Amino acid sequence: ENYHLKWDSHLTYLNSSIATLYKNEKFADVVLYSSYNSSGIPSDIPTVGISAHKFILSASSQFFATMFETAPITNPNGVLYVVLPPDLSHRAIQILVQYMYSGEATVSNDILNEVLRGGEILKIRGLCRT
Amino acid sequence: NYHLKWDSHLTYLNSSIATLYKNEKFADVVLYSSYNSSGIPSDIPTVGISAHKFILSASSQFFATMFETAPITNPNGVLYVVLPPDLSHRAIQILVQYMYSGEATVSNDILNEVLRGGEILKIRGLCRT
Amino acid sequence: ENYHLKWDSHLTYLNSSIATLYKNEKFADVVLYSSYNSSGIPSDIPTVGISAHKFILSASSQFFATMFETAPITNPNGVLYVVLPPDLSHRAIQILVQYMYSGEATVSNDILNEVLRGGEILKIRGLCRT
Amino acid sequence: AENYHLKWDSHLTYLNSSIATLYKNEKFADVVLYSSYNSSGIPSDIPTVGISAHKFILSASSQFFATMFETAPITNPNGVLYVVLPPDLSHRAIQILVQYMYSGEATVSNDILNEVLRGGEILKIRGLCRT
Amino acid sequence: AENYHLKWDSHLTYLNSSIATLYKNEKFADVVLYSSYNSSGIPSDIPTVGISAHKFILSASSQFFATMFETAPITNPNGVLYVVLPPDLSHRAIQILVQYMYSGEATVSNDILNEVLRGGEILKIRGLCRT
Amino acid sequence: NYHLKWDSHLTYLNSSIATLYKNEKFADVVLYSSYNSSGIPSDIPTVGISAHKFILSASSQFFATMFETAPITNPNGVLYVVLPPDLSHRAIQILVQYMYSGEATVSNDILNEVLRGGEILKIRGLCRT
Repeated sequence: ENYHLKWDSHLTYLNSSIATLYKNEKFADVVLYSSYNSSGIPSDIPTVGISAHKFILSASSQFFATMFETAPITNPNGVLYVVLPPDLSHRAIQILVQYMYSGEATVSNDILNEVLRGGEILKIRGLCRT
Repeated sequence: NYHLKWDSHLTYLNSSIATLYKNEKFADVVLYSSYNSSGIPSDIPTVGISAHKFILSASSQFFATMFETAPITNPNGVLYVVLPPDLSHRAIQILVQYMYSGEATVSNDILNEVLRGGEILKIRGLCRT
Repeated sequence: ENYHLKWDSHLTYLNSSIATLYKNEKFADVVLYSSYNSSGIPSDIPTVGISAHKFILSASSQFFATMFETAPITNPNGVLYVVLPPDLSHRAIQILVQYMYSGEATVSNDILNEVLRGGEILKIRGLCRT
Repeated sequence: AENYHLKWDSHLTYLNSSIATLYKNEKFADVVLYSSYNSSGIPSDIPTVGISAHKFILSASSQFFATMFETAPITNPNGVLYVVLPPDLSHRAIQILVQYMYSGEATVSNDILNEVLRGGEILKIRGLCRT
Repeated sequence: AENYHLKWDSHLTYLNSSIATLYKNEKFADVVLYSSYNSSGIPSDIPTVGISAHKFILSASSQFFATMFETAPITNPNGVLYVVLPPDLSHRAIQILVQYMYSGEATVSNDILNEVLRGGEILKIRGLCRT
Repeated sequence: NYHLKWDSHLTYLNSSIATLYKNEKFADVVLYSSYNSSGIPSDIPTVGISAHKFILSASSQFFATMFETAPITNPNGVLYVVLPPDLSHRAIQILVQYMYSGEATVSNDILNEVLRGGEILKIRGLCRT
């Protein structure tokens, strides 16, 4: 009494499509701000806001998940701005976002030591001890 | 320099997007049907189906161009998309199931409605190219 | 003692102010994008949807009323965005709105069949076939 | 080459009937009215309760509110406007004037009529105020 | 185990100083005050200069705003909230009244004095309102 | 020319700010611990702590710069702040109580986490400059 609409290639077009959101940023709702506080206040008063998508963050990081679930919700259809621990440089946050969007990132020899710590504190899957 | 990766990103991501269909978290669009609310009685219009912009954009060329040509430039607001009358509320929900999980079991009676709607909205995998 | 007050010319002034309302656009809180997709839009410049007001829509369209009163997720305050079926062009929706505001629109015969269909789609009083 | 007046006879009656439903309902309200109560000869300002109203009706039915909402611009879609009405206006008088602009008819107790009529003169409401 | 007690007695001084500086830097402001008038009904200057203020001081000083924010029929989560005060307060008077709540002191010309006192009375502002 | 006085301004005001320590009324920023790096088995133990922007900018050189440097270009958004790894939920509440009310009593075991946080957050009376 039923037919079945299979589609083998769904996941593959989903993979290619999502990966662009690391680059075209369309439908972004989360803006991540760095707090490294490197070399004085006046250099980056308009701090560069990293664009991100809530669902990716919740999927890849437990810390973002428990946040978006239990956090006090104020604007359900407006942007959220989040500013990350001062231990994390802006390039580190960019690498982490890339890794959360591709699952596969390259990192300079002088940023790996920090990205691992960021992932551990952000409980990003693939970077947690847990 | 170092290359950082882990074994299985797509499995967890696919599992997450799978539930996103039913946990309805983070929705950004609302889908309504002009199709007959049981006909004359007007009793039961499609109250609305909440969805996610990035999925309908990724898997439907109609919805993608809709979201590109119809910008919600305000700081806040949810897109109330009213679809053509071809799409009964059953058809809309099944097609959204398909745009999420890449699969949909379909009852025989609505086959000619869903196979139609998929081409109407050009959902990849349903639409004939 | 109990007392009574009334205004005779209330109705005419009110309705005439309403007629001008969509022209001056004051207090508009709905935007009706028109996805007519004529011959295939290559994601060109935005269609510039029509401004409208919720109270008049819901007082005229039996469908817009339900859409506005019970949307599963809603914008709490301020402008709201609707995009209409591909059946209805920007000109038709523009005429179809003026009709709901003023009760009459000098529709052209050449698009009469699109306006007449559109009324049933939005179940607009005066046009709805029921 | 030809045109037609697509028209409805009962639009005016249906619409007026669908607007008189508003003030008795919170639907689509976009302004909230307050006042110094004048509850006991000396206003009681603590217990004030906002009265939801609609810009599109106040602006047409009274001139004071029109220039208010005109010259107090809406700088954000998410902005909600509250109006602190003059102290001479009690909540009940404001309660009725909120009806008067919608229903076009009101019945009042004589003990407030002399403050409600003055309120009409202040807010420059059609029918009540001179022009 | 020890329940050691922290303090620095100059804290409240710095808190007050920061609030006083808040008055003129206007950062983190979330509520904007307008003054109702027909004066701006002419092409020369239609849009009123909306005064910025902070929610927490208004409720801290004025119980009228305290209620206006504690309970209201509708509200916004995070967007700035706009209020227009009665026509009895000119822009100078409302600015002075904001200063008084913000810092507890002010200076007024005698031609400003009466209007400021009356407006503060209606706004239930501590130190001006009599009861 | 004339002058206004309100001698009870501060005392009334101070009481009306201590109260804000308890309730979200007028809250502007949310502080989240990140302390699980300490080895805690939990997934996430914390739920965002509510705070008011202007107060933290008053007491903290770290926050006072931060809320200035975070643009919040969207006027209808709100700010979530992830505090450093070293600061637990318990310790931050003591730090905020100190920030909001000028006094806090801290257990000897958390003493070296509240005091440590003070320099990490450059909160005056705990920071060394």
